[PDB]
Amino acid sequence: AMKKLAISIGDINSIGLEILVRSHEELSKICTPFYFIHESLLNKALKLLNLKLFNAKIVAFKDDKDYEFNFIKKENSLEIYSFCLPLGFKVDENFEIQAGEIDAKSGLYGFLSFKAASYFVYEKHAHALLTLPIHKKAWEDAGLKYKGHTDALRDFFKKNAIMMLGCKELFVGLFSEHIPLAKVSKKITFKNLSIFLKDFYKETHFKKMGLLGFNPHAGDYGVIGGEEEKIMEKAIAFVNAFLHSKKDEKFFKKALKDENLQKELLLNFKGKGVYLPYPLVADTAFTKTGLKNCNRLVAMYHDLALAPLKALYFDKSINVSLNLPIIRVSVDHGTAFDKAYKNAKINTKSYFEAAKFAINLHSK
Amino acid sequence: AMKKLAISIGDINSIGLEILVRSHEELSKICTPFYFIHESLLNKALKLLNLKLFNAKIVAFKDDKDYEFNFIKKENSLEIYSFCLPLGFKVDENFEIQAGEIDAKSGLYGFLSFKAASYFVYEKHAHALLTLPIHKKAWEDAGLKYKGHTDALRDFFKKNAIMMLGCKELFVGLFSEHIPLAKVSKKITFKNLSIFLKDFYKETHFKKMGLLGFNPHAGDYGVIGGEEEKIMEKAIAFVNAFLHSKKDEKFFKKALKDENLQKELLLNFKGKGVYLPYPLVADTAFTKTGLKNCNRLVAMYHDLALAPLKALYFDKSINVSLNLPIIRVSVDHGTAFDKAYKNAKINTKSYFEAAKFAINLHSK
Ligand code: NI
Ligand code: NI
Repeated sequence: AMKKLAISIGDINSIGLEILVRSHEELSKICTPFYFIHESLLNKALKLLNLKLFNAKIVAFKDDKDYEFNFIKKENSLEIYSFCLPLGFKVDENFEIQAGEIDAKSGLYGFLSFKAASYFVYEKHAHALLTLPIHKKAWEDAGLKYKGHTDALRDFFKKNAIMMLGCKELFVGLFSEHIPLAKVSKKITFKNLSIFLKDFYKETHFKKMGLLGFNPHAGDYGVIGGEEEKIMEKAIAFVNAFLHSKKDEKFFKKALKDENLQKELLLNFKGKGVYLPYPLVADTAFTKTGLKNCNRLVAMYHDLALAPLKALYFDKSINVSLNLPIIRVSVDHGTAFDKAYKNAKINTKSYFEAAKFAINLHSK
Repeated sequence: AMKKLAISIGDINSIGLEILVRSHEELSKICTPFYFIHESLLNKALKLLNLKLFNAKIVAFKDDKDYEFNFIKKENSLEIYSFCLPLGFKVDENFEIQAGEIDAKSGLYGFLSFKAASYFVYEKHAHALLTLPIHKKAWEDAGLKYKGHTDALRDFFKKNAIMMLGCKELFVGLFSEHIPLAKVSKKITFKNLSIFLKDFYKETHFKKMGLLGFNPHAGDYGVIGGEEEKIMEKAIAFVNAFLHSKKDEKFFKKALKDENLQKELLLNFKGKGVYLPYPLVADTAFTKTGLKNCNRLVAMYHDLALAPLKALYFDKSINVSLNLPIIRVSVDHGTAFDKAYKNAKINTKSYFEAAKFAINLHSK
């Protein structure tokens, strides 16, 4: 029944640790969590929060040339493990907590917690990775070249993750993420969109998915631009027909370049496909009746997803990195970074959602 | 105590009539509706709907050189009036209703109903205008040159309407509407945005408004584009200052062209203005707490407004045309156009809200 969940602690100067601790008792009832944190630091946060922690497994990570994972000892109802791995940085746990502040020390430490946990999951010691949020500016101050988890995951695993946001009532894949909105149009090409729609299906197996119009009213039958939507349509038909045919990546790469071959594929395609054939109008897409028609969406750009999504599911909304060799989930900071260790009230709903999501998937 | 409310019937072949008729008893309790429809066509609708209509005021309208507004007879508890005016086309009520169909004759009729109702309001015979939806394609087939209400209202009154969607919980002004999204960026200029925000304020008097970022995360301090946001800031700072100064239109046109004049205004009228100084992040803007912070917003593009607002306020959300010599409101098509006169369930909640909003306004 119990799957091992690897949890990287994020920036210790934020509300990450509080979430972790307050949630521990309920979380241990649904999976076995391993927390990537050394005891000395764990205790600094505990004392500062004035909370206690029972029956938890923590993993002290260290830089070594080889992989090695061992149970070491029990202590204060605490189970301590070590994981040695090639990190490329010397772990330094001896610094103080500085509530809500940007700091090179805790920056590097959290980057390392995450790197250690990611490879822990990659080596199959746990079933999935959950990352608590980090502050990119402390990474920057630590002299790291990465811009966030995704960038680091691309470097570790050489794959470009697909982001999917939301929860059971509504998930949305993002064709593009943190790029300026004036750049998104030229990125919507037949080649790129086809690869994305193929990978997104393979990664999720959703049975009925819909693309959101890029233009108002999905272009309104060509009167409000509509050029992007023609491309979307062409990509849907071709992906639909290709998934139905059960042919391989080699055929795909070849057919992406040959219209006559795409055409042959479309003429032989005798199914309803997995993607709706025509882009959705955003006006209708996030209403109750819209959501009942389709609740697995693909958005060409960041805000089309975020605005409606956070208006409905502020609490339970998770971030899911698809297309990597590990299952990785996350949550959004949500509050102000700087406003932490102050008994400010906290929402642990999304932490639980993200966990249950990962637990529910099949082994990679 | 009641104000007079002109109501144009939209496309008689759609659900407009039924809304009008199902709503009349309850509406007459808050205002005095004047419906713009000839008797013989009203009856064809009543019959086809199989409903009756009690103590309702209807205004037949006619092409003519002069503006004249007359009472004529009472009938089936049905006060019939005359309104003659320079319409441009010969009115023609002699046509049969075609349930849910595009037709030149109900299209042309519906345009004429609206033109009459609009001038009725301008010539002060009523307080406000409420337009029931039309179908742009029936307008096209009738040979009209206009693409919609706003298009025509610009021609009637030589003013560019500013559009505002929502309800008392949330209003969004639209800096652009049905233009291709790839084209929105170039349209965000200091000149155009300042005029917009000046007119938006003058028209609404809202004491606290926010602009929503164009780029994800409001450009994240210049890391995700940010160019558009610099321009927002520059406009916000200038308009705010102009509005405190109490200076006039002539000055404003002069100060738009001259950086030093702008600096002088900014030095003299520093201070919190009616616009928040920084664009808002769309992630946070539509949540409980966000809305509690600010609930009067301005969006740079159509879908940023439509998608979260229809997720929250599907039933109650209205359309308001600001910046015209008359008050004019409207609602969006509930159902598909196709499904009129079927006995499908019909939502009247926004019709009421729209009327409620107009009454609750001062005269013009
Ligand atoms: Ni984001
Ligand atoms: Ni629209």
